[PDB]
Amino acid sequence: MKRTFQPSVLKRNRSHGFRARMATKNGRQVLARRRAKGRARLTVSK
Amino acid sequence: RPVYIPRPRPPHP
Amino acid sequence: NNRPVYIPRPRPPHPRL
Amino acid sequence: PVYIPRPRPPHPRL
Amino acid sequence: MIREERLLKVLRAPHVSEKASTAMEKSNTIVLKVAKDATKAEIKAAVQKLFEVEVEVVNTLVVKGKVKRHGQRIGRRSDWKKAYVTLKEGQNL
Amino acid sequence: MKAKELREKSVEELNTELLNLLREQFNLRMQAASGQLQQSHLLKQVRRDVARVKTLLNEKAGA
RNA sequence: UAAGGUGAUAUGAACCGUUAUAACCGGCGAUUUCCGAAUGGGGAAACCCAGUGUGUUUCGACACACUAUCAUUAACUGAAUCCAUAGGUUAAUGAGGCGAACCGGGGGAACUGAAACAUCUAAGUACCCCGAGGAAAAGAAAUCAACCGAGAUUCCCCCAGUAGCGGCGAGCGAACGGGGAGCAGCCCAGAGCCUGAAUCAGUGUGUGUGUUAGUGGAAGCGUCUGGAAAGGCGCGCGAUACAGGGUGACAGCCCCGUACACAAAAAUGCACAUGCUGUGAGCUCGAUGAGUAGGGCGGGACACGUGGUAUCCUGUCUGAAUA
RNA sequence: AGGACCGAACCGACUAAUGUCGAAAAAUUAGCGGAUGACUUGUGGCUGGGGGUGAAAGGCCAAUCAAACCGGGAGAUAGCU
RNA sequence: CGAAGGUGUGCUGUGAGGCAUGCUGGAGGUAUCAGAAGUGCGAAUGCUGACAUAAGUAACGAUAAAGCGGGUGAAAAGCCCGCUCGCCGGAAGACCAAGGGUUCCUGUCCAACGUUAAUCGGGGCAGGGUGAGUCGACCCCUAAGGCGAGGCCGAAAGGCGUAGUCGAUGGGAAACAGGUUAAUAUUCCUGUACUUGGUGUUACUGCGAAGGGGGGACGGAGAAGGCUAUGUUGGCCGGGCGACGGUUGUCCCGGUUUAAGCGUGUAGGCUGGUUUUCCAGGCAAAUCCGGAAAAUCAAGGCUGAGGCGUGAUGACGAGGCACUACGGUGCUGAAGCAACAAAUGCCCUGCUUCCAGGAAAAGCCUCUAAGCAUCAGGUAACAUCAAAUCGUACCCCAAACCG
Repeated sequence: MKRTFQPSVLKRNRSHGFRARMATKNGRQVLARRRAKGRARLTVSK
Repeated sequence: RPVYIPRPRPPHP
Repeated sequence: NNRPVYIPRPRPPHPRL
Repeated sequence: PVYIPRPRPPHPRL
Repeated sequence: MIREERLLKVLRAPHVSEKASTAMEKSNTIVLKVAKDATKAEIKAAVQKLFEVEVEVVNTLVVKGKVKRHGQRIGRRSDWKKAYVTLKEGQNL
Repeated sequence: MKAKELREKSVEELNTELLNLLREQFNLRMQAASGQLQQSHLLKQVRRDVARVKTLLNEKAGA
């Protein structure tokens, strides 16, 4: 039974990585929101 | 804590 | 203590019409 | 020489 | 020019262990700790000057710090770099 | 040990820094690692001395 | 300031200092790795790879600095055609990003209410976007009023759930006028006479005050109970200090404080006086904002849903008079 | 030569039994279909919610689909329990 | 010489309550009269925690299977050693990539974790362990695609896209054998090699691009030939002749292995070479490519597995001998050939056929423009230097990845 999550570091970084968020303004707002909440992990860091 | 160096080490087949 | 997650349909699909 | 704090009552047999 | 002071900081400490001892007595090589960057050229120059010995080749590797479970908390040790330095037929230390 | 070396010329300041880094900083570090050093307070004292000399060099050279 | 200290979990080891550079606190400085607007190029953020210019142990190889984009300005170059322009290079100035609310503008719901629902309501609300400030916006009548008069804007209490609007349903809802807070008026569309002539902005000096370390700061003892008294009992003293906190049970008089009186080498905000820089006083004459006002068509805003609908704004087509 | 034939790997799931607080939020055992092709598979891309994609079932779009998920309008409304 | 709270007892009021007190408790409580409420819980398939019930019941996760002796230990069916038995053997073995992130090795401990015990462990604690010019990443080049200076478009945000710049799942230089650690090795050691650049010396020489040309450079299916990996047998070498009959014999057991590189050039495949002259073609030029003419020979050139020599009178090697912290260490070491069979692997990105007609760019070779030709630069030989940085443990059809 193949499950939904099939890990891949390259796909994870290129999809939800820090640079991916900064590319668009919506991603920048995502980072801004999580800085405000004080989350330790801003994004998925390798 | 977080390790950030998953470099490839392919031993010759 | 903690609510379950799967929450399958416990009722059996057999309508008595 | 490392200080050892008091562990939980089910601590390892140290 | 800060080469002299740079060479005085690349070397951190010698490494003591069973592998270190057997390597010294057999291969005439010293294993020691270096800075995180510590390029092979810098290590070679530092050993030549500070220890006043002749060296043949240097091999370096990076050791990842272990994850330790101290008290109620989880911690990690710092990564460090150790270098194997192969001395020539003339050895001092 | 702060104003004693304030009036020396830049040439001596570089010289004293080199011997501070050379001896009592590298040698002490090797001694401590090998376990032959019992007076560990020298390490911090030497490190602060190196900082003092560097502070003088910056306020001497250039600005 | 100082006889104590080397931050905490957290003891230890090795040491510093005790009359002054131990430590601690404050001002001003120095250092300030890498990522991030990231800005030399790239990139899977904390990584990879460079060019040019300055100085150096074995050529080896090193150290530092610069090198993003956009807007404006200046210089030098520069096409299709002579000139020219576009374009290119160089140097300087400014911006970039982040931040809880408040402010102005550009867009803009639905649920819901109407006991259904479409006009309407919810509501110019939520939300998205842009820009700036410590506040912003608005602001010196082509305004009201009533033929008696008031004179910028803004905010609060009345007027008033009033007049009106409205499938005249649900609902929406003023103004005039009055009482308060605070008050300040100017400049260009232009010439002449007189030209620092007041008021402003930027840089020095001096006074006062405040912030950033701090200093002194009064006065209680004996017995009883008790593990221990600050409690009970008896007799005292301070108070411009019984505000608080701590101390082996409840302390004005044990400690830190408190009222009160003082303190600043250095950096700073505020109110004044005195210098410099730059625009700029006062009088006479003239001028006095045109694709605009207004109008047709379609919408929006004013409580006011096109109704008998004034007034304002605008997409489209037209279009005056000028005292 | 062949969307040719038989048949393993590989892909799929026609029948039966077991299992339904299971070993497993669809599996196991015994049979079964395709198996040089309109095949299958690794890695990396593109299409985003009244939209995508669909040899078309209202199928699939992170175990959720006749309109995904998260936050907000929002304490929607509820003549009902 | 004992507050609140807790827990009993005795009185008291038509009631919600009140009063006194025993024991625990250990420092707060509050009359009366007024004031304000997060002011009273048994239910909402209410929310949170704790604890019952079923119940010491079902179950203990593939019906591949265990038995015994010894050791350690407080304790042994599960751990270690030994002898048997059974299971997988296109795997349930050995390798990786992805993904995990110290699970690897040693010492020590058994609380929790392990569906039981546990001395054991992927558990706890401590220490140790990952060595590269040649592997890979990095790096040079590019596909789908992403971003995108100017630019076009759009109420704002922003959309698209040129030059460019990113993007491996692809192309691009180079190492093999043996030995060694408790744990790393194509990385360490021994032996024998190879590749790309800088500098210097010597002898020649025109060098010179984002520009031109070549090359890189490519489909499906099918068949034969030559091979090798590998296997079997014979020979050779060493050992054995044997607890139940026979077995010195055409009998039994084990071994009979050796790389990259360098030299030679084969089976096979492809193509006709050489010289001269000319041409508005290759966005400019060209000695290069393309095209047109002639003379000449009939061969040349390119590619190419395997084999054969050297590598190597080296290494490895059954077995034997000497000590064992009795796990293992050291020393020594014979033969090391031939025949047959044979691949899905190599020659072969080949050849023969078929329609669906089967990437790009760089590295490399080659020709020139601008520019310089006493230079610089290029070619050939020798010497020297450099090849950085990062991954290297372990699992990887699984107890370590996704469930």
